[PDB]
Formats: sequence, structure tokens, C-alpha cells
Amino acid sequence: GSHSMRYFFTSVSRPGRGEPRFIAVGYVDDTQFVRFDSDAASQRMEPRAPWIEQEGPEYWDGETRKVKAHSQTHRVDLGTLRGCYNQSEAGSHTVQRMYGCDVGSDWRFLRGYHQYAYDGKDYIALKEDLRSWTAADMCAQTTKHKWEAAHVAEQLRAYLEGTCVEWLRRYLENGKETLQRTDAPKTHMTHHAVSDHEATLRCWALSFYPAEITLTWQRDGEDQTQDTELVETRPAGDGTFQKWVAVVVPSGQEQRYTCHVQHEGLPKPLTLRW
Amino acid sequence: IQRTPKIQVYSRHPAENGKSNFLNCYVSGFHPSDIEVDLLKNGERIEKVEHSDLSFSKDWSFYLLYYTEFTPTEKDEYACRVNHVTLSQPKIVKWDRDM
Ligand SMILES: CC(C)C[C@H](N)C(=O)O
Ligand code: NA
Repeated sequence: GSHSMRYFFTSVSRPGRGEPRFIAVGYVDDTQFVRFDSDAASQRMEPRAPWIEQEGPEYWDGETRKVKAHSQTHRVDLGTLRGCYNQSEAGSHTVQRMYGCDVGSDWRFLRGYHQYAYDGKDYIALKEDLRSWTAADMCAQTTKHKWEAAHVAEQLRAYLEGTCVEWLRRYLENGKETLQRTDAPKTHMTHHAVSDHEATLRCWALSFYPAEITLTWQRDGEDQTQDTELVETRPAGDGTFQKWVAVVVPSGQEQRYTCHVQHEGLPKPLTLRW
Repeated sequence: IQRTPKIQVYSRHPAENGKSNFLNCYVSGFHPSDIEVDLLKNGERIEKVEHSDLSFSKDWSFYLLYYTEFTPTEKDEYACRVNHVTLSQPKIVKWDRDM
């Protein structure tokens, strides 16, 4: 199936003294593999997956250089943004950036991304063609003109279509034992009574990877969404994911209801019944 | 401009008395990133709690996992207590082994 490499960056200004708090994380698919935190003593890019530990001191030197450079860019940007929006020095503000690349099943380039938010709202993003920008307001349009004059899109396109994909392929090979392994959901159903007229059936999916999954309920073979509740997919903490979906049914009619589970690790969807 | 956290409280593995497990509090959907998250045992703050590295979703909202080792028993009640600029009062979500 398809794969991705993504980097996420968050800087939070600290009004009365010093530089912003800066946190960077990198993921392959749904697996975090590196971090940098400005508050940590190492002041290095740090490993967060066993398969990146392979990489030599030259890798760690280069990633540390690059991530610290990103931290300075965000420091300057928080300054620029505060000025453009005519904000005071009193409040803390946030810049976020995400970039990376998707490949298909053949590990060929599919899509690249580079986008940027201020205080949690869209500010500027590279369009899908990697040649132009989406600016949300006039501050961002000034940024757009700047980045056009400095051929920024061109530099980013080369990384996203080339270098990014090359690193992703390396990591998928190096970490194959886990990154290329699918862990199908471990499923079961629970039953609880609210009253003696109404019951809740809960379809559970546990211990799965990657995180993408679909859980759906049917009544007599027809999709049912009313009287259902689907929780957000959540991390188990061991690298796998969890989800559940519930339906409220008339007591004694539980046999009418089926839960259907779709996941990359299941050759055919699973059907559960009480 | 400010988005309140969603909270789920749950174990890492299926909940069985006597066996070392892990209690999680997953907080998501919130902005800004500053947040206070405590895990409680019988209403009292657990001291040795770790969390994940700050990341965010496609809509720019943040998510964190807070977690601690624990050995469930029949009597012990566990919960997560969350404060955030969006909340006037800390919010408490009990652990329910069935959710
Ligand atoms: C520090 C990392 C986000 C840098 C990334 N490996 C790149 O070459 O863009
Ligand atoms: Na890296």
C-alpha cells in the first residue's frame, strides 16, 4: 500500500524572555521516528524508532543543523507575523509548519505538501502542483510575493519529488520488519443494557497498524448510522491503534445488527454479530 | 480562535487485575498547545506520568498521549483531569473499562 513521510513543526513565542519553544517530530506512515525539543538538554535531533539508530553521526549532525535552522526561521516569522497583524508583545502566538511526501504501492512519488499556519489558522500552502501558493489573507499574499521572488517553490518541489521520496524508501527498507508489516485489528463485541428495553452493542478494533480503519454497522444488511457512536482512532501507546463503534438497539433484536471492519491487514472485511 | 480538548481515558492492553498495564489519557483537537493533564488514582494525582511529543492534525489542532504504568485492581478508580484555557473548570473523565 501507500506510504508517507511527514515532518511537523510547532513554535510558540515566549513574550518576556528568550526564544520560542520549538518542537519538531518526523513520521513514516503512523510511526514517529525523530524529535527535536528546544527545552531538552541534548540540543540534538533524537531517535524515536529503533530502525533510525542505524544512522551514523553524520546523519544526526545534518538533521540537527537543519532542524535548528527551521527553529530560527520560525523565530523570525513570529516577529514578522506579529508586526504584519499589528499585535502586541504581550501575547504568546504559534506558528506551525508541516511538509512531506506520499508514495504509492510502487514507492513512486504521488503527492507532496508544504503548509503553514499562524495561531491555528491557514496562512500559506504550496498547491498540489508544487509550483504556486495559496495565501489566505493579505499578510500571507506579501509572504507569497517574497517566496515567488526567491524561487522557494522550485527548491521545495525538488526536495518533495526527489530527496523526500529517497529518504522514505531508505527508511521503509531499513525498518521493514515493522514499517512494512500490517497488524490486522483484533476485534470483539460487547453488550450492555441501559434499561430493559434498550441495549448498546460495541464493536471493538484493537492492536492494529496502520491507523486507517473503517467500522460500520448494518441492520438487516443495510447501513445504519442513526443511534451509532464512533470514537476517534486512538494510540494504544505500543505503536498500534484502537477504535470502537457502538449502536443502540431494541433489546432482543441484537441478531439483526452486524459490524463490518475494513483494514489493510484484512484480505476481506470482517463481519461481527452478537 | 480557541479549541477545547477531546479526552479519551483507556488502557493500553485489555484490563485485567494483577497484571502490569498502562493507563492512557489521549487529548486531541485543542488549540493553543499549552495544556494540563493529570492522571488520578482514587482522586489523587499520579506522580510518574509521561507524555508523547507534541504533534498536530490536518486542521492544525494538537494531540498528546499521557500515560503511566499501573496494575488495575477491583477497588481502584482512575481518571484523567484536564485544564486548558478553554475550560473554566478542570474536566474529569473517569476510566470505564468498557470504553
Ligand atoms: C530536520 C528535518 C526536518 C530535515 C529534513 N530531513 C529535510 O532534509 O528537509
Ligand atoms: Na530526520
